[PDB]
Amino acid sequence: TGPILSGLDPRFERTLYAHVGKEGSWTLDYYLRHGGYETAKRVLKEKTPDEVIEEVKRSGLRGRGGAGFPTGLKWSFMPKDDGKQHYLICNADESEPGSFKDRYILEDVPHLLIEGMILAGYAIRATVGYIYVRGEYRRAADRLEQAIKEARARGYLGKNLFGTDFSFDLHVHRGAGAYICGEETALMNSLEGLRANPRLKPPFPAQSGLWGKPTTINNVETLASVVPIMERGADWFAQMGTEQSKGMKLYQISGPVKRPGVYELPMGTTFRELIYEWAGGPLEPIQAIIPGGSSTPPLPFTEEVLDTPMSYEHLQAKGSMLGTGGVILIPERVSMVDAMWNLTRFYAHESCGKCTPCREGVAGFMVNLFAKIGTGQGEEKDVENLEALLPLIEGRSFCPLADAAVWPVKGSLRHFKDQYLALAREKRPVPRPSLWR
Amino acid sequence: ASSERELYEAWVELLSWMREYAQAKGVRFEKEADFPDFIYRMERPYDLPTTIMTASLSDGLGEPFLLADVSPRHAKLKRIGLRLPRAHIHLHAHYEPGKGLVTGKIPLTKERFFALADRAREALAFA
Amino acid sequence: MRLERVLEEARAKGYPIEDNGLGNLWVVLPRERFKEEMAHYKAMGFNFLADIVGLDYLTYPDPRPERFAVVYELVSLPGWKDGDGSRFFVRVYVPEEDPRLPTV
Amino acid sequence: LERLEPGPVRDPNPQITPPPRHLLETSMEAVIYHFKHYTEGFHPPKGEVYVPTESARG
Amino acid sequence: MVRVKVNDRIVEVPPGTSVMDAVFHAGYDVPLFCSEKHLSPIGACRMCLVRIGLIQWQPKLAASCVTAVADGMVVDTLSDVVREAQAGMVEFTLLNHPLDCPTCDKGGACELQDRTVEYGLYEKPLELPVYTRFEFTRRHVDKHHPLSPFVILDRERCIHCKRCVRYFEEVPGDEVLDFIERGVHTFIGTMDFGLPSGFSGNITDICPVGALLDLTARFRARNWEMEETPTTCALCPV
Amino acid sequence: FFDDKQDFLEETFAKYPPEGRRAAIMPLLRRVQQEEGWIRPERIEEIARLVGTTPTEVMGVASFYSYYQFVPTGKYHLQVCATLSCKLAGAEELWDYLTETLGIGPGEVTPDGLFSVQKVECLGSCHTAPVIQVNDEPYVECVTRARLEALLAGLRAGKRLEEIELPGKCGHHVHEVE
Ligand code: SF4
Ligand code: SF4
Ligand code: FES
Ligand code: FES
Repeated sequence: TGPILSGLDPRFERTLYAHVGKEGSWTLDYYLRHGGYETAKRVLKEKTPDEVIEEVKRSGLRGRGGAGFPTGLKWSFMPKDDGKQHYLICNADESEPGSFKDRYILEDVPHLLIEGMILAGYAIRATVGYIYVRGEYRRAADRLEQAIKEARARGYLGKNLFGTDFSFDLHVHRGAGAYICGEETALMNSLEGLRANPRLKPPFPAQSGLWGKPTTINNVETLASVVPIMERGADWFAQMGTEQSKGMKLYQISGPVKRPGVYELPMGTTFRELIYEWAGGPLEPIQAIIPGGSSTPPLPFTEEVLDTPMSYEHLQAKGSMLGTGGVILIPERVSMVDAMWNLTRFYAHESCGKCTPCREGVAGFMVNLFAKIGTGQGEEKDVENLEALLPLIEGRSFCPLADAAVWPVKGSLRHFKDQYLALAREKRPVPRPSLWR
Repeated sequence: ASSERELYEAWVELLSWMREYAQAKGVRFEKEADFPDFIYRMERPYDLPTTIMTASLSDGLGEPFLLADVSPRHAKLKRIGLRLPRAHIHLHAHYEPGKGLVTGKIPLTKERFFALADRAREALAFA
Repeated sequence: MRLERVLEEARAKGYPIEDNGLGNLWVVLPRERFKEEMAHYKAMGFNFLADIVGLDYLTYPDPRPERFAVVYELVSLPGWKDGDGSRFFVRVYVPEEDPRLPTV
Repeated sequence: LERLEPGPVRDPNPQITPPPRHLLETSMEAVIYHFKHYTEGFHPPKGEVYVPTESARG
Repeated sequence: MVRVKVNDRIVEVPPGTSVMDAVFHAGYDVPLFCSEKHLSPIGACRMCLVRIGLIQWQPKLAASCVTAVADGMVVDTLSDVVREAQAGMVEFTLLNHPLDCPTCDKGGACELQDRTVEYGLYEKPLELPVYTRFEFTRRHVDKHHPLSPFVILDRERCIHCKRCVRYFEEVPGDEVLDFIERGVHTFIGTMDFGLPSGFSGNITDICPVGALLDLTARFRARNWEMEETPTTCALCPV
Repeated sequence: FFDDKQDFLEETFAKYPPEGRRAAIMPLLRRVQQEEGWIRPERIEEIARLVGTTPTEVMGVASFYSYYQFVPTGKYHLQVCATLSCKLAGAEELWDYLTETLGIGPGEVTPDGLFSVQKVECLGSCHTAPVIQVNDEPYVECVTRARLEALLAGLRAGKRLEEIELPGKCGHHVHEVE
């Protein structure tokens, strides 16, 4: 209605679902028949990279993939003019429960991304870009590979793109999975061909990346958002979402809700609105909801919580932080314990190990604690132990995942503690509802 | 509880098999470890049916293709584990009462173990 | 306490005053002034000269002023008709070059 | 004899005390400290010390 | 030079330098396991985590060693919180460290051992000790693997000393090892099967555990017992 | 081997800097993976030789990933999502069922050799849970015992996955469960 609003808006419009689920959108020409390239042609010829930076810098565009670092500032870490090209690396892997948003974008609207990346590319003066896709999404890798041949055919790639000696080229790079392959330094090993080990970080990829050449890595969503920006202006961007969290975001949900999936909604819409109105209400008694990503602190199912805006900065004010928009709704049909159990059985698999504290500590110890307790072999002592173990991990890690991995269980011991203390002290196995839905 | 005993008895069993296969194929066996709690046992009751905590089958290069370890006496989470080098295959033997010794939940048999072994032996065949 | 009239004096004469948190105390003197100082103490009612420990600080993992150092332990026997239990050490760093010192 | 009853017989700070040997069986940290104690033996801090006592001989 | 104060003492020490070194110059100390003389650090041991004021205090304890220095800096090492944490990390390290001390021939040279006892000890004056919170069975993995005509390898010794793998890169620039599986499943190995590098044996010394030992003197003597006779080589003209 | 298919290298080498070569290892592996269903030692050594690196290096690297393989693995590699969302969706029960269906434990290959198993981490298809993928060929969404066995029996009968289709249905990008 009015501006800088979210929730339900007559003037909200989807764009990243304006044509997703609509087929043949892997035809360039179909894509064409809903803009693009035009916008690049103009931009190259209109405004400097710096100027479109400033545009986004007014847009306030934040990071994605659980990031929220304003991308303007993120360009402020870039050099420009150093005789060395730069690289645009798409963090096109995400994998974590509740997390799946980028997926369909890759599958259904390749030529979009590519335009966004051409735009972005030019912006960070990178004449080649790698899209590093998880190699588990096959369709997406196919559809992308096809698109790059398309664009290359029509001379939208090459070394001249509109006779403009912006030279821009892409390659797709199919993964072999693991969260950590996302890590900004780790990825650089992976790609450059070397098993991940997160590197030194006072060197940022930003100031020197791949073989010295400074790279910028962005999430798909982020990249997609460049096109709307260039199309419709930063004021128009600011017009959507809160001051705090501007634009729309690809919020997602999972768990027992009538329609789970990705809902591209303005930012500052409440949980309540999303969960009931859009997702289609719950189906089953919810214990808690793990809002965003899954690394986010899960917060119990409560009204006052639901009415909080789903945002970067108000889950903040509930002492949490925003993930990838990947909510999980958790029933009390299962035990919360069993959730965190399973969660740390994920993390433990996926340990970098580079976080040593977390190699031996978590992926050795922490996990085993759970296991003992919920067979019904626990004692209060152990939970106390476990509790006390947490700050020893918490501060410090070589990748901030561990510290993120504590946060859910941390929260669950802040709130739901009781449940743990019960089942443990009573040497009681966790219940098992039949999960045939 | 006394689960322990049948497990131990199973651990011997399994070990026996490991030797059998070893001789059978002529493939190299080496005992790896003995119990701490045997070393530092020194008048406190010992009654374990063997002395052997860890043992392995090696290719014939001193490199194992199969490791086989029991949990110690009072070391909680009593299970027996296997793991195939360079495979990321980690097997957790439980005991289940009213059944026998189970691999996840599927009862172990010697043949199961042999199959695991042959695929190991032949596949990984590091030497 | 007998000690105290020595202590204010020591302080007055600026002598450094070592103290272990185990409540043991040394008084760092020069060689010259020792004898007389120590004379005054016995006069002040110091009963009992218990010890003389000769110290070799040939090799030490901290610096010391001298290599040879003597230490007297003087005591006031309170179980005697005089005394207060006033027990304390006097340390006196000693030139290696001259291994001299007036007796007590 | 009147003032005599059960109790631990040495200081239970295992940093400064050698540990019980009925526990080597158990923890590594035990083993480490044990080993260490009887090899190297601790470092007391720097200091001089004296205590006067009454022996039989004075 | 850079104006440093580590706790109670100040030092000049020119810039670009590690906090760590100034710490040791200052006569203050920390447990240390990853980084080493003549070698570029990594953060891996995470033992050199301190807090620093410059005057505020970092929210995350940076590996001092890895960080550069700053003028007017305060370094806090006698922190109660440090000591606690040290112990912590120690415990974590010890989780799978297999009990083998008497036959450990890293032994007197088990610097790891010495750090443990230095910096460790439970947080509690005690009236009853604690030793652990761990109690589950340890990992059991690889041992008695001759790695070379000179060097025996028993794998579960390694702390994930990354030193040797690192060495191979840094020093000869000839590599032959690698970490294998990920996470806790990991472990270092070769696939050379006998390392044809002309420099190799230094890794024995580098190994901050007893994983790589000189088989020829395995079970032959004990660390302390040896007379370590500084003397001169002549076997090459170096 | 790919000394007949060196072209694939040329294709991939163009993507990299002259000295950026090690990246290609990943594609090479995945190529081998497809064609032989796992990786024999020699191949890895061969890749190593090609890229000029040490085998050991390449091994660790290989070993850094779920995807790659090194043993006889049954033809239809059922890569069962086991993680949270799916677990909540009865992937738990599914995994029980599967394992008992084939009988054979994990790390085993069916004696027939048409079925390799592995639990697996999130497939980011949580909305369409519980989902499993058979090889990297598109996601077998929201399977139930019926859907599962129908697929199984088809595979069991030597068919391909896009020849036997699933009863019930699922939503698209947004899913609906009933
Ligand atoms: S490596 Fe060190 S702590 Fe371990 S058994 Fe050897 S000497 Fe003991
Ligand atoms: S073998 Fe030794 S030096 Fe090498 S990583 Fe392991 S602990 Fe460090
Ligand atoms: S010496 Fe290990 S983190 Fe610095
Ligand atoms: S938890 Fe299974 S696809 Fe996400």
